[PDB]
Amino acid sequence: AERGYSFSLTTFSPSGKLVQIEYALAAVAGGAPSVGIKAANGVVLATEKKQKSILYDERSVHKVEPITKHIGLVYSGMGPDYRVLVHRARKLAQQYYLVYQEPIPTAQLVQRVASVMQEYTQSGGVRPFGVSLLICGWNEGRPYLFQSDPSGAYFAWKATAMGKNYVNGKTFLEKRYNEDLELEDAIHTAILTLKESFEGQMTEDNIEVGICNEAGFRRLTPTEVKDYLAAIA
Amino acid sequence: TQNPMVTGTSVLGVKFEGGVVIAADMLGSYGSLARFRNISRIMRVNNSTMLGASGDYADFQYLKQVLGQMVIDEELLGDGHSYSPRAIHSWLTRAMYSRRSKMNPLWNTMVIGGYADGESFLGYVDMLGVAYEAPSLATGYGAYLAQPLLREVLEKQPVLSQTEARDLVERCMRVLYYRDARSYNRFQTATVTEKGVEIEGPLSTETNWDIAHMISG
Amino acid sequence: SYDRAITVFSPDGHLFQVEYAQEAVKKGSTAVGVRGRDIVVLGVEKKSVAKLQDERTVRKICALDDNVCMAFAGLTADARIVINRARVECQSHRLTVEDPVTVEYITRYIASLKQRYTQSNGRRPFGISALIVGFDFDGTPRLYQTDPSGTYHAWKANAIGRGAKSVREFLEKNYTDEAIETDDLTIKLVIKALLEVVQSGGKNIELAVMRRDQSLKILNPEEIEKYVAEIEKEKEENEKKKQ
Amino acid sequence: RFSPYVFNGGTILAIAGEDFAIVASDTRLSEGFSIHTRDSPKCYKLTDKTVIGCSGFHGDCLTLTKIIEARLKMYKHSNNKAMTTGAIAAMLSTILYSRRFFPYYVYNIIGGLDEEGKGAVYSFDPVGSYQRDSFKAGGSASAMLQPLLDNQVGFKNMQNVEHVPLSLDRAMRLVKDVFISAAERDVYTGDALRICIVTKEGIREETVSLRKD
Amino acid sequence: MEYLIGIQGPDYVLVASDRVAASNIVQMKDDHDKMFKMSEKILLLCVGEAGDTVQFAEYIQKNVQLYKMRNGYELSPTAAANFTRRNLADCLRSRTPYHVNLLLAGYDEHEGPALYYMDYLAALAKAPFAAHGYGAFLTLSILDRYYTPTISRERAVELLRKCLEELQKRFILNLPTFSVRIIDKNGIHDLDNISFPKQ
Amino acid sequence: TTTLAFKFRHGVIVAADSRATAGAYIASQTVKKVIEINPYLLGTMAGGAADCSFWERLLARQCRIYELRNKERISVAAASKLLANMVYQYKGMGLSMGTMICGWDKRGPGLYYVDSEGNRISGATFSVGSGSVYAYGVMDRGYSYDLEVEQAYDLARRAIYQATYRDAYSGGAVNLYHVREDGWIRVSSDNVADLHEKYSG
Amino acid sequence: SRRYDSRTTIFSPEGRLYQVEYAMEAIGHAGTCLGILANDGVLLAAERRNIHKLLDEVFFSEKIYKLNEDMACSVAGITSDANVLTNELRLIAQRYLLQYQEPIPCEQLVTALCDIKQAYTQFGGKRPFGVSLLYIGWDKHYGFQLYQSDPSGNYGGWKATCIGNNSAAAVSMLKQDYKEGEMTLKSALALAIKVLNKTMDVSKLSAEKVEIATLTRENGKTVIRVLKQKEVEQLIKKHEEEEAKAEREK
Amino acid sequence: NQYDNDVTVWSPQGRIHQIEYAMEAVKQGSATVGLKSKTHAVLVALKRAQSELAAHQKKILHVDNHIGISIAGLTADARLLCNFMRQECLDSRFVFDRPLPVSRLVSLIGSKTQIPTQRYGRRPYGVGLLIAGYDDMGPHIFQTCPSANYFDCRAMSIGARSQSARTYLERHMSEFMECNLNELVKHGLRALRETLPAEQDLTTKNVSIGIVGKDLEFTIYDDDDVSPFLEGLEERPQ
Amino acid sequence: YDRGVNTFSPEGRLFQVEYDIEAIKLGSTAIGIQTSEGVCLAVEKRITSPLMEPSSIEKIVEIDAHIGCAMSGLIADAKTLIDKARVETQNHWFTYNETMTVESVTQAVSNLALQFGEEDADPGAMSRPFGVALLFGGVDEKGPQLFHMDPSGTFVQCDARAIGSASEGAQSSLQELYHKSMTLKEAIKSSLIILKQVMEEKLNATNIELATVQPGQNFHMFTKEELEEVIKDI
Ligand SMILES: [Mg+2]
Ligand SMILES: [Mg+2]
Ligand SMILES: [Mg+2]
Ligand SMILES: [Mg+2]
Ligand SMILES: [Mg+2]
Ligand SMILES: [Mg+2]
Ligand SMILES: [Mg+2]
Repeated sequence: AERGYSFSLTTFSPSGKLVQIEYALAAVAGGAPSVGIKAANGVVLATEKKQKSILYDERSVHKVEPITKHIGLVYSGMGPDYRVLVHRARKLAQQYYLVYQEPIPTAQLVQRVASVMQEYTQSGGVRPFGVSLLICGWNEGRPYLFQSDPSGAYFAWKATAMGKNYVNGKTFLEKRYNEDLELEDAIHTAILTLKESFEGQMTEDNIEVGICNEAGFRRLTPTEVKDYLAAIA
Repeated sequence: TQNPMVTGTSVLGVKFEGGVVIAADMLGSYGSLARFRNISRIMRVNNSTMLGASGDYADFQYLKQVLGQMVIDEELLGDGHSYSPRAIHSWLTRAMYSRRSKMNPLWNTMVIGGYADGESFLGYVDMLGVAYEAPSLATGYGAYLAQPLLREVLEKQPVLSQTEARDLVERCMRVLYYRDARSYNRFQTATVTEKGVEIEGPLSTETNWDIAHMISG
Repeated sequence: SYDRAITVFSPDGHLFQVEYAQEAVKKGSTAVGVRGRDIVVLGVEKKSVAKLQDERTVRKICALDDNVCMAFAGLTADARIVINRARVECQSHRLTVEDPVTVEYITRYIASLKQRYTQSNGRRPFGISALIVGFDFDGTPRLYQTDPSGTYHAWKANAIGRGAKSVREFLEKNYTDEAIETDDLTIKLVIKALLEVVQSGGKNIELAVMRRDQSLKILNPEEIEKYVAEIEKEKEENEKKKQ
Repeated sequence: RFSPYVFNGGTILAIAGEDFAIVASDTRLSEGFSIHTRDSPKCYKLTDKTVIGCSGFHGDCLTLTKIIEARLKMYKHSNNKAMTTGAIAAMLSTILYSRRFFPYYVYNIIGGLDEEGKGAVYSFDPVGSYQRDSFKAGGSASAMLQPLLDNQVGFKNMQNVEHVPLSLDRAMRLVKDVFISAAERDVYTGDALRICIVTKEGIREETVSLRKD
Repeated sequence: MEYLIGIQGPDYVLVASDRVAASNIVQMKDDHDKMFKMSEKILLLCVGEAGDTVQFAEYIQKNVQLYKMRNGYELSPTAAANFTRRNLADCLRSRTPYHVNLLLAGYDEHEGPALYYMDYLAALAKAPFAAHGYGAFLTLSILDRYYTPTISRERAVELLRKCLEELQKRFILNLPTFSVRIIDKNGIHDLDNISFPKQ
Repeated sequence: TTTLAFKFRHGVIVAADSRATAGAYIASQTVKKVIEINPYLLGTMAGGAADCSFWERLLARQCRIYELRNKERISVAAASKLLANMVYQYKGMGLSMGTMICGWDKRGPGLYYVDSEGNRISGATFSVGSGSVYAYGVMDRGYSYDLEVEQAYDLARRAIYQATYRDAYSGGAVNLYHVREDGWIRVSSDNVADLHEKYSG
Repeated sequence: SRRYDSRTTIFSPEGRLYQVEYAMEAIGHAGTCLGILANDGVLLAAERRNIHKLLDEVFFSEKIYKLNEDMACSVAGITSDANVLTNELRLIAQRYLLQYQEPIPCEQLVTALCDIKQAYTQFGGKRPFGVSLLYIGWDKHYGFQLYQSDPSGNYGGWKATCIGNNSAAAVSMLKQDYKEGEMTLKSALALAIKVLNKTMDVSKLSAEKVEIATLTRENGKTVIRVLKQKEVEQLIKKHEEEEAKAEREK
Repeated sequence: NQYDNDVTVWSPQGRIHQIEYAMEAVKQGSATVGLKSKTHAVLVALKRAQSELAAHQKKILHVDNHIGISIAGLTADARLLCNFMRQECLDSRFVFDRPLPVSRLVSLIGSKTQIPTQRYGRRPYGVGLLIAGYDDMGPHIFQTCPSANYFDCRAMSIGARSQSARTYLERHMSEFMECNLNELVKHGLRALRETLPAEQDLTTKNVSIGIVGKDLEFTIYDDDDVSPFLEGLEERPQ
Repeated sequence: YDRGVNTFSPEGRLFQVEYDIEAIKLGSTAIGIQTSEGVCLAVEKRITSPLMEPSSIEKIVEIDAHIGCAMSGLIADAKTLIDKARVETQNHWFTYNETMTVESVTQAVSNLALQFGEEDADPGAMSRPFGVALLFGGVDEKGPQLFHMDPSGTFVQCDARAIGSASEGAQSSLQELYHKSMTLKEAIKSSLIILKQVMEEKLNATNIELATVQPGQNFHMFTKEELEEVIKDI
């Protein structure tokens, strides 16, 4: 027989900080890196899927997940927490569509999921999600790229990174690329910004990438991946 | 139950010196259809009490289920305590009344037969919760065809023997067969005595149709 | 739902959460009240006239019904809640019964609310004391006070909040049949009491009163400087002309 | 469809004298045009000075009876004393009212002694409306028994008569008469007539015989 | 059977109701009042079923008053009508629907005089003049006939006088007296009852 | 049943027959239809016996609590208003109640009529019951707020009697109560048989 | 269970709620934000914190929220916490509009949201929201009004005020340079860039390091707008390109 | 003390202090004794008075015609348990029209009082009980403790200095079964006296007796009613 | 040290209940005496200021015409118990149409005894005991009676009893003066004599409450004058 803790597990310290949230971010800063680029003509998501411990079947699980026909995700942090948020985003995505008959506007999906993440920083008996997400979408012509973290706060980026060396991965992009970048272009400068930390032999199974153009969102196959890898394609 | 489906007709019960006897045909009718011709409408509730049910057989099976668990439960304690005939009859009255009060009755009229402390127990229970004790009981059509005979006998000899009684039951089970259109000349007889509860296999009665040949005359 | 017991007894028989609530009341803007015979008065001290403020949106004085009103001292937010709960009870006492709300009845109601909140799981007590004013329609004019403990009493005059102890010591030495034997002088003793601890300026006060039948009246800073002069100089016709 | 009620007949009568109360009822329990049993009196002892009779739907009389019994036990544990005839009556009223919207089809009559030692009788309708009376009858023979009592026990419609108190002896025969006359016209009344007499000495029972038809 | 009438002028609103409380074949009360005070510039004329009228009326009443105590200022007659409409319409499909028909007469020191009519179904409409009850059938045509958007309160009390006389003539229900009241920039003012010399 | 109450200069008069029927059968003629709520409040019984007794008894309970909590007797309006409220919840469920709540407030004589239909009104005079229409007749022709105490007694007592005459469901004895500022007094209680050998005897 | 509960809604020996005070702390570190009241309008100016050369920012603002049709507000504190209190603010507005069919009186929309925060401090065992808000709007009762709210469930109407970083240096400044009764939306926007230039560790207070919004009447319908990049700088230069002209007087 | 405040916390020794502490509540209560012949169950108890102007505490309570009890420990908990016990009995009569078998009632107290000892925030019942009853299995004397445990006894006593009484009872057990009532009661009164300070003994003011048996429904005796039993005492070992 | 409100001490006593018994010792003192001719209750209001209406302080209240009750301790708490009592007496009268004995009433109130707790509890549930001691004085079928009840939920009858800060002393005096045969007249005198002693302030007719209930007269709260009359014999 189970009861439940009704007091919040996140509380302001005298410094005015919300300790658990910071610590959550620490779990993020310690996770596999992720990069997102808004190519003013689409968006790209890519992360370090370095599992493949020779026994791990890289296939069976993904980190770049489709929310709707036109939305997509990637994270940096605790994998299990992510999965929860993926099921909730996909769900939130449907509750919108049933009511409005129009696919959910990317900004709107972000707001909704962010609200959830915020919920877990005040509700009783729980800890904040140890994860940060990068949502990408094509809603009404313009491409979108967002990031929401443990606190439940979100921002729209032209491009960014999270996880290990996200500090360096950002500065790198802070110059190593800019707007007007076309499709395949933003994809290259993305897999590159990844290698700017990717320790090891970055192959087609060490990474996973998805793109979101104004014609749907999808994950690229090991093929199209092995290609871009050869420093081109 | 709001609409009885498969049902059993009348049930009889009379007490004698050192025991009680109950009779009930083995018919499960579905309207005017003698559908299930071989089902027992009698039950043994522990060693000193037995029960016979008229009405919706499904509900009866239900009561049989709950009462069986109750007896089992009690036996597990082996604390030297066990439901008496009056107790079972009391519980049944509470149960039948409770359900009647929820407007969802168990469609049965029942005869509780028991023996405990050298005394004979015989009790009646409605689906509405009307309950009482008496030397003879007859439900369904039996209340119009059997009870007048049973009383007749008892108003002239209050004390019968297991044999005198079984003789009366057979006579009644015959009258019932002759006049109740939903009876079956294939019944059971349950008896309770210091020895316990005994149920007797498929029985029948000699029937006399010689009046059939008196059309013209 | 949160069931923790917030207010509990201590070794010597104390209810700290209540005593703490009472402390928050202490750190509040003083508030005094005097019971006359034709007009009861109330004034809220340390009104911290930040000027960049806005008088209306913060007057520690409120009306509950058309025959009752109150002043408080303590946690601002709490007061609001309690104020609007008594307001509701006021109208509901008219739907259940037909007659209006009494002087005491409503006060008792507020005390009962506070007391309850010192004995219910999940809740903290209300950090405010209240000076309830009103005339007992078809009777005398009464004055009552309440503290977080949930206890309540009728006062001839009283003060709660910052230095209320002082103003109380004072009030106890100025109340007499004679002292304020007329509405003009009644509203005076309060004016004096408040000032007898109230920061210099007069722009720190916010008095007001209710008539034994008329609506409520929140005095204007004008009628303020006037009654604040009728004594500012009266505090010289015996202190600067006999001293 | 399904009715949760049945009419079992049977009448109940009670009279209160200076120092005694009588409660009588036939003993027949029927249904339809049949007789369930000839031995089913409607009188039951609640305390040493309080008796109740219930008629109507036997299912309800049984349940009601068991509820009253339990509640007296509760009262005893709670106040350390037995319930006075008057309190039992007050209680029965509320018990009947709790089923105001699904009534106990029951007509109860309480017969006993008040705290002052005198006789008392309380009559109730199925939903608890009640009062105290000198005498009252409820049930099928109800309208058969009453009239004779209004005349004999109330000296009504009689000019220049002697308003002598109801001697327990005269009462006991009035009871037997009205029930014997009723047994003649009400198909529900018959078989036997049990009487319960309540006095300072206790409760005494007497069973007179009636037509078995 | 209860009658309600209201005529809106350019600067005021005149309203009236009968004073009979009927039951079976008898008038049980000679001086019954169908009007309820909500604000200083608002009245709620309510008629209908035995308990629903008072219960509902007072409920909307005390809730308007509560609004006064909570914000300091009163609700505009226009805002009250939408309030009362909200509740009545919200109870319509509840377990406790209120079977009442009403008129809401009020004056706004900014919008002017206003008269609202309402269905027990909670349909809300603004109108220059309106009535409820069987009387309405025998008198609404009169108003259509003699009402002018500028009728002065002297005229209005006369137009009302006409409708009231009509009921003494055609209507089969007794209805001897009628409470009358006016509302202008200076609040709710009573008026003498319009009565008829019947024993 | 026939009940009535009117208030004049000397308070409030309340009278009633005492007959209770079950169809056509007279089940009793010793019914106390003037319910002694409190020594300061009176109620009547019309419609359902149990319904009136129970709720008003409940009202008595509520009034007593009120008094203990406010060291003041509850006002007639307040009391009648409690009863109205208690009962309104069940509107539509079959409660049958026709009663008049009478007393003396801080407003003077008080009389309210309350229904299980939801009605609740203050008035000078009221008649309730199957025989009410008859009582109204004689009472209306004879009622004056200025009646003298012994005059008011005769009127009320007469009205109820006349009703017991025409209405088959009204009869027995005629009960009469007088509500004075201090408390109520049980004026008289006379059989109809007697009252007849007087109004014409 | 009793062991892990921090008791976020209890009194301290002092008689204060420590979790409220700590929320404040968080507030006095957030992007500065203030509003001033004129006679033809009312405004809000906040320290745009999401300042960075990579963000794509696609919103009308970053800290300016449209509540009512006659109202808007700004926040200082935890943004997520803020998105929650505003959403609820919009709902309270509409519920009023539905029920009364008229825009909700400004102060009332505030007392509403305040009763909720007040609650989070009296019961529930939950932490209060780490937010303080500035409310500006117009209503047929007090026309233009500016309001401020604390996570304590406390509020007040201000002719002028500030929240956030150095929300002390900002006050006193306005507390003396404010035209109490003689303010124009122009003389208002004046102190705006003046005070923000001060309390804001920024030299030559760029157009991005700020967000401006103004509410005004205009032939019936209320108008709410956030100044465009250019429109901002006009007041940027105007401030300085008048300041050097202020030292030629000393 | 990390293992002393919650009944849901086991100590490193496989004990639950809260339970033990509650047991302490029993020991504090004044002593009471229980014993049965083969036809009677008897409860005997010593009542205490706060001051001399106050009455002595109830220690024996009537549960049902065939059951009564004596208490030791928190009074409020005794009333809770007593009422549960009373209710359970009323139900038995209602449904089965027969008295609730004493042993079955005891099993219910056992189950009921066990629950709170296993849930966070709950506390053990703080009362012991001696139960005297008579069912179709004869007389019975049961004991129930703050720990949901219960015992079927030949004789027993709980409370302050009840160790003496136990000792006295253990010595004359063999005698009990064949005692006639008055003798059985004496053994009880005698055992109780064992728990007192030598310079004082049984008064008609501090003794209470409860008797139930094949021939009598549970009955309580408290003041003058206790005399008949106190007469014919015993020297009282000096 | 933080534990549940329902924790036992090694001594087998609930901390909270013990800690409130303590709170009573901080209340004003009240005395109740029981005579064959009636019962009386007296308590020191313990006024803390001239500006406070001595009348707006009732430590003695009516439960019902035949029952009065005096309190001490956290008076705010007693409000609740007092109401439950009045309500109880009426439920009994409603149901049984007869008055409730003084013992049953006291008992009814005592069942709210240890009705406090956290987990596994309703929302409108007490979180701590009531820091109150009570004295129920009244007359019923068993004659005049006085009962005492503290927070443990325990209650008993007393010929005379005292509660409050001066309780220990007061009770000593009561033991010296009580007579199984004294009178309601003698009783009231003793009460005031003793109350006068223990009070820190000089016994005024405006700083004490006295009330009686006798086999004939229904509960009576002594007037300002009737006090003068008895105080006259200091
Ligand atoms: Mg990752
Ligand atoms: Mg059916
Ligand atoms: Mg301000
Ligand atoms: Mg004071
Ligand atoms: Mg029988
Ligand atoms: Mg609307
Ligand atoms: Mg509604």
